Amino acid sequence: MKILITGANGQLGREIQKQLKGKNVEVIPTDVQDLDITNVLAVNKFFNEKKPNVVINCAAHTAVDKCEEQYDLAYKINAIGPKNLAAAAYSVGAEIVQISTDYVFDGEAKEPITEFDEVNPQSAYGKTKLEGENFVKALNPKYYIVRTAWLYGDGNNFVKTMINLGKTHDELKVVHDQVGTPTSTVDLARVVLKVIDEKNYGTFHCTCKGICSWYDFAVEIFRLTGIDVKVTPCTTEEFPRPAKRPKYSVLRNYMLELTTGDITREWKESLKEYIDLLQM
Amino acid sequence: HMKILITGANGQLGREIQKQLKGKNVEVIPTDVQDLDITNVLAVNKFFNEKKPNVVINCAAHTAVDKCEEQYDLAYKINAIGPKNLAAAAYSVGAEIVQISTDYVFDGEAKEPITEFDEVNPQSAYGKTKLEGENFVKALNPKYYIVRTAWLYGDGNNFVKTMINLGKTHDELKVVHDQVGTPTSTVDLARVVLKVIDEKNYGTFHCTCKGICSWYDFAVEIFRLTGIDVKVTPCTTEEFPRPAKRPKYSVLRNYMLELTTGDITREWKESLKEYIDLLQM
Amino acid sequence: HMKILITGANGQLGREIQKQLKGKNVEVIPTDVQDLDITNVLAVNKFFNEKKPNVVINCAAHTAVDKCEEQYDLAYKINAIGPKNLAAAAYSVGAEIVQISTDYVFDGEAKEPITEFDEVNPQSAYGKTKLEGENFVKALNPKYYIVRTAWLYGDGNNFVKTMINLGKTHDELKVVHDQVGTPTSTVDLARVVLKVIDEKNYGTFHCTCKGICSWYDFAVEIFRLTGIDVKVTPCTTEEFPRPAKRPKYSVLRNYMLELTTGDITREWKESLKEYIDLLQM
Ligand SMILES: NC(=O)C1=CN([C@@H]2O[C@H](COP(=O)(O)OP(=O)(O)OC[C@H]3O[C@@H](n4cnc5c(N)ncnc54)[C@H](O)[C@@H]3O)[C@@H](O)[C@H]2O)C=CC1
Ligand SMILES: NC(=O)C1=CN([C@@H]2O[C@H](COP(=O)(O)OP(=O)(O)OC[C@H]3O[C@@H](n4cnc5c(N)ncnc54)[C@H](O)[C@@H]3O)[C@@H](O)[C@H]2O)C=CC1
Ligand SMILES: NC(=O)C1=CN([C@@H]2O[C@H](COP(=O)(O)OP(=O)(O)OC[C@H]3O[C@@H](n4cnc5c(N)ncnc54)[C@H](O)[C@@H]3O)[C@@H](O)[C@H]2O)C=CC1
Repeated sequence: MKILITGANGQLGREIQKQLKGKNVEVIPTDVQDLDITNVLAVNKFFNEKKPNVVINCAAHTAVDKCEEQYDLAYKINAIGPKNLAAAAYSVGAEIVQISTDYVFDGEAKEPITEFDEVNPQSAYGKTKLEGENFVKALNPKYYIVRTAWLYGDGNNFVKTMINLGKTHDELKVVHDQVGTPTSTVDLARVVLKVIDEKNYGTFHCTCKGICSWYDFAVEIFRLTGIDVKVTPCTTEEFPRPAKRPKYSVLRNYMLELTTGDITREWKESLKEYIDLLQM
Repeated sequence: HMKILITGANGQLGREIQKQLKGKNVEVIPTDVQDLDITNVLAVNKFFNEKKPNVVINCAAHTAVDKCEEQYDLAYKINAIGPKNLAAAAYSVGAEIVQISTDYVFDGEAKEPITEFDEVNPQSAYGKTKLEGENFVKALNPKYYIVRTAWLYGDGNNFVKTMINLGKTHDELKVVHDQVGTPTSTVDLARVVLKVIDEKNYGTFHCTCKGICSWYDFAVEIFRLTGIDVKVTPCTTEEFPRPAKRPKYSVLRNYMLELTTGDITREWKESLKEYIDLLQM
Repeated sequence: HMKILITGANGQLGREIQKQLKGKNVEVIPTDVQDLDITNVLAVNKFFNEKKPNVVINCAAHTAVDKCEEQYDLAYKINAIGPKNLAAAAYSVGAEIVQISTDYVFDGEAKEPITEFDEVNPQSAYGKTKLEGENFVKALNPKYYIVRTAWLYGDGNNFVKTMINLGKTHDELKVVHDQVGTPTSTVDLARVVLKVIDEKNYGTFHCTCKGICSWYDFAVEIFRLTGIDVKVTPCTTEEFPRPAKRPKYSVLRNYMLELTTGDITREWKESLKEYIDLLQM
C-alpha cells in the first residue's frame, strides 16, 4: 500500500509518518517544494507516475486572520488543492483523506455538533476549507473528510505558545468565552488510519473527548508544566482579531460513535502525554 | 448472470421484489439482519467483496416513525449508516445501488403534488435519518437510484391489515381526514424499481400510486372493498397526538418517471383492489 | 485517438468547438436532436455503449427563456434530464462530461462579480432547470466540468444580429440599461472549454469575457462598430415586461480560471470587434 501525504512536514503529517513507521506501507511524504497541490498539471503528473493507493492531505493555509486578507491564496491552498488531489486520486483509483475544520460552523451552537448539522462558515478560513470538502466529495467517491480543532503536536501551537509566554510573563489573559476541545495529533492520526483501514468512508468529526475554554486549556497546561503564571479569564471583545472565531465549536465524534467507535481520549489525558513528550 | 443483493428482504417490498424476480434470469441473494447487518461496516465490506453483487436493493429500514424519535441513534445507524455502508461497498465492486426512501423528507406544508426537484425539510427523526441516507448513497456511488415512496402496503404489517382487524372488532372508527397522500402497493413500487434498473435510468424518483386521498378515504375504500360494516368518522390530527410530526400533505408527483420512461404505477384504488383480492384468497 | 461527442452541435457553441477542433488530432462526433435525442435514456445509453467517446460536450439546451416558463416539462427534459442521461452514460464508458450552464442560476441581486463559490438561487424556469442539470451531472459522473456562460453570441441567432437588423430598419431603439453582465463570444468560451479538458481541470467554472456593461452599452458598441446610424435610448426593465424574471446584475467573475490555469478570455469589446469583422466579410 502506497500512501501519499501532502503537507507532510506539518503537525499532523509528521504524526502520521510516525504512526506508519514499521507498518507494511510505502509512505511518500511531500510538502510544497516536492508537490505544490495548487498546480493541477503538477499534481496530475505526480499521481499518474507514482500511482498512490491513498492520498492524505494535511496541507492547508491555517493562518486564520491572514486568510481574510489572502482570500485568493486561501482558496488556492484550502479548496483548489483538495480539488486537484481528489480528481488526480480518482484517475488512478486512489482514496482521499481530506483534513478539515470546526470553522465550517458558525459558532452559534449550544451543544456538541455532529456531522449532520448544517455548516455556515463566518470566516475566509472556514469558507475556503468548506469549499475544499465540497470538491473532494464531488470528485472522488472514495473520500474521508475528517474535521478537527484546536490541534497540537509537532509544530507551532497553543501549547508551545502558552509555555513560551508563561515563562516570560507573570500573568496572562486568555479567552474564557470560546469553547471546544484541545486535540492531539496522536488521536487524530489514529482515527485517520483507522477509517482508512476499515474503508469507513464519509465525513467524521475527530476531536478529543470533553469540553473546555482556551482559558481552561491554558490553566491545565501550566498545572502540568508547573509554570507559575496567573491566568485571568477574559472575553473575545477585549482582544479583537480580523477573523470571526466561533463562540462554541465543540464537535461530537458522532460518526465514530455510530460506526466503529470513538477511540479518541479525554483531552487532559492526551495533553498530559504531549507535555511529557515535550519535557524530554 | 446478474447478481442482485436484497437487504431487508423479508419486509413488504423485499418480498415483492423476490416474487417479481422469480423465473427471471438473475441470481437473487435475499438477506435480512440475521444474514447481513447493514450497520456493520466491516461485515458489509466483506460480504460485498466475497459475493460481488451487480446491484444492491436496500429495503431495510427502521420504519417505526414514533419510535425513531426516542431511538435517534438507532434510526441513524439503520436509516443512514446502513445506506452509506451499502453504497461504498457497492462502489468498491462496481455495483449499482437502489435506496428506497420516503415522503417524510418533506415538511408536509406543500399544497400541490411534490416533485423530486422540490426542497426537502424533514421535521421528524425518521425523515431526517432517511434523508441523510439518501445523501450518503449519492455521495458514495455514482450508479445510484433513490426511490421515494409512501403509505406502503404489501406482504407485512400495514394500514390495510390494521383497518381490517380493527373494523372486524369495532362498530365505528375515527380516521384522520386532514392528512393526504396516496396509498401505494409494493407491486407498483417493485415494478418501478426493476424498470429503472433495467434502463439504467439513474437518479431520484418518486414512486407512489396515481391519485390522492386522505387516510379516512383510504379506510372507507378498504371497508367498501371488503364488505366490512363499520362506520368511519373523519377526524383531525390534533384529536389523537403522536411523538412524530406527520405531514399534512405528502402527495408525491412521479415527475421523473413522467419526464423519462413513463409513470407505470396504477391508480391507487386499482392497486388496492388487487391487493384486497389477494388477501381474501 | 481522442473521441469527442458534441451534443447540440449545430448551435452557436457547438459550431465554434467543431471549428476550433478542425485539424487537431481528435475524432469529433457532432450530433443534434435528429442524430441523438439526449432526453431519451435508452437511445443515449446505446449510443455511448456503441461509440465509446472519451468526452461528451453538451451544448444542447432549451434557451428560449420566456418559453421555458410555459414549457416547464420540456425545459426539465432538455435542460436537466438530458445532462443526467449524458453524465451517467458517459460514466458507464469512462468518459468525461462538459456541461454548459448559465448565469441564470443566480438571482440577480448581487452587487459585485459573482464567483463559482457564491450561492445559487434561480428565479426562472430556465435557471431552475439548468441548475438541476448541473446537480445531476456532478452526482452521476466524477469527471465533470460545468462551464457557466452568459450573453452569448456566435454562429446563430443572438443579440448582435438582432440589434443589427433592428438598427437597419429603425431610426431609434430602446435598450435596457438596468441589467448588467458581460457579452461573451463563443470563440472565447470554446477556447476555455477545450483548455480545461486538456488540463483535466475538473470542476465548475464561470466563463464570460472580461469586463462589464449593460445591454444598452452592448447595443451602443455594436452600432459604433458597424457604423449603423440609430439613436439608442437607455430604458428600464419595467418598461418592457417579459414572462421570465431576468437578473439585474449577472456579471460572473471567472474566478476558478484566475485561481488555476488562467483567465484566457478577452475584454468584451475586443471579442465583439473580431465577431463584427467576421460578420462583415
Ligand atoms: N491547526 C489547527 O488548530 C487546526 C488544523 N486543522 C486542519 O488540520 C490539518 C493539519 O493542520 P496542521 O498539521 O496544524 O497544519 P500545519 O500548519 O502544521 O502544516 C500544514 C502544511 O501544509 C503545507 N502547505 C502549504 N501550502 C502547500 C501547497 N501549496 N502544497 C503542499 N503543501 C502545502 C505547509 O507548508 C505545512 O507544512 C490542516 O488540513 C488544517 O486545516 C483544522 C482545524 C484546526
Ligand atoms: N411502510 C411505509 O408506509 C413506508 C416505507 N418506506 C420505505 O420503504 C422501504 C421498504 O419498506 P417495507 O418493505 O415496508 O419495510 P419493512 O419494515 O416491512 O421491512 C424492513 C426490513 O428492514 C429490516 N432491517 C432492520 N434492520 C436491519 C439491518 N440492520 N440489516 C438488514 N435488514 C434490517 C427488517 O428486519 C425488515 O425485514 C423502507 O426503506 C422504508 O423506509 C417509506 C415510507 C413509508
Ligand atoms: N444563449 C445565451 O446567451 C447563453 C447560453 N447558455 C448556455 O450555453 C449553451 C450553448 O448555447 P447556444 O450555443 O447559444 O445554443 P443554441 O440555441 O444556439 O443551440 C442549442 C442546441 O440545442 C439543440 N437541442 C435541443 N434539444 C436537443 C435534444 N433533445 N438533443 C440534442 N440536441 C438538442 C438545438 O437543436 C440546438 O442545436 C447552452 O447550454 C445554454 O444553456 C447559457 C447562458 C446564456
